Amino acid sequence: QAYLQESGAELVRPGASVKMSCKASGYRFTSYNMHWVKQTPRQGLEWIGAIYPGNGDTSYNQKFKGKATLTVDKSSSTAYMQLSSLTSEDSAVYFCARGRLSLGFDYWGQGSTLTVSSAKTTAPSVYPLAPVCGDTTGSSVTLGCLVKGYFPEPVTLTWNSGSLSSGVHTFPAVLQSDLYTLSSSVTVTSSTWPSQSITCNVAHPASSTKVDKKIEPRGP
Amino acid sequence: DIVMTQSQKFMSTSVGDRVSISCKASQNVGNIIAWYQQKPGQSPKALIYLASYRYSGVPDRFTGSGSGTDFTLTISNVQSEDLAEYFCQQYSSFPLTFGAGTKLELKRADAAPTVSIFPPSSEQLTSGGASVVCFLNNFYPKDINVKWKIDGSERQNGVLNSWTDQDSKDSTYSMSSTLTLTKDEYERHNSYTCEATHKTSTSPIVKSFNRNEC
Repeated sequence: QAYLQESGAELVRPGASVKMSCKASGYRFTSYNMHWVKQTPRQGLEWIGAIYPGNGDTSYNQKFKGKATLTVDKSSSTAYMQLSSLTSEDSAVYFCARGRLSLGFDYWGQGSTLTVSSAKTTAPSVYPLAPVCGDTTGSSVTLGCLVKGYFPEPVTLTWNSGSLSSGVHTFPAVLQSDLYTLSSSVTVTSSTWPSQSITCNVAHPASSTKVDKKIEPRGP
Repeated sequence: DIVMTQSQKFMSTSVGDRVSISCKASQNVGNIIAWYQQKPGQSPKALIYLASYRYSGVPDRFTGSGSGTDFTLTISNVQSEDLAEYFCQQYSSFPLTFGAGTKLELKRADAAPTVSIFPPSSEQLTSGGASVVCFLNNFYPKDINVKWKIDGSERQNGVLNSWTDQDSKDSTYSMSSTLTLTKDEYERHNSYTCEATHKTSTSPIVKSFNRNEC
């Protein structure tokens, strides 16, 4: 019955400040401490601090002192966390969780994703990846698609309008100088390409763009 | 601060087998430790508390043990649904700290990577750039190393890598490596090579090409 509904994703520029919320329901809000946790690939899960809704008393991890500020609104059974002087290092997923003195963090919020960037919304450049000299060895050939320089995530990618689903690998986007870059691989029989056309279809909702890029065999 | 150490970032297993994940606290915390399970894109889920008690609803195949500094989360009759990451946490004293996590992945027979290399496209060159791409597909185990060489010399600046998670169909892994240079930089050299070293072979898998030569 206990539930923790967190606010949606946040996308801001460095130096800004954000106030995330965690709405508690299904239990007596003032009876348990509310904890906040940061999660990043490089730093794993880090405890930020805790607050006792009963009187607002707070405890902080020295690492986040001055960065996060915990507060609550008793009447609305809501917990809040403000993060200030934001930098790219604050980009992560932040969870609220109900603390039990002896039972640990029994219930967690779904998490709120925070992205702090100097970048602006930008459609990607879609480049074809055709094997060198259009060669191949076995009975298969691998082609690719390079989706470079877009912001923010995500992009949707299919091969031949999705008709080619097997033999496809789309790699996780990687950040680079404020923008994202992603690539996708597709393997077909050599009797399929270049005999038939293979096209990469790429959409970037945030910029309302949709692009199709045909993979052409080429010579020097 | 109390440091929680999960020596194993990854552990291989198979459906039906039993696995034990280790976690050690830098100081005595008695039985005040919990274990959480997390699947990609989701929040952690409480599994074990006070070192050995299961939360309500948790499967009986999950058991915890240990007291003091050394702890263990053991999963018996591992199920596909159990494939995820597990973190230990001490909630004895502030600051509360977590372990770095241990990922559970499916065991399978070793597989050599299929390597493909691609030159920068005419489209990108026109925009003053040049990315050389290398795909290392469907290999196992996950550990692999790639090196870029330009005219025989290894190159490290300008390289960006991306790894997929274990494939749900063949339990293999794939990787993409991209070397990005300026157009002028790219046209200053002739030989480009992608080299991968994997457990499956004592010698590197090499894929090369010479600019403007077929």
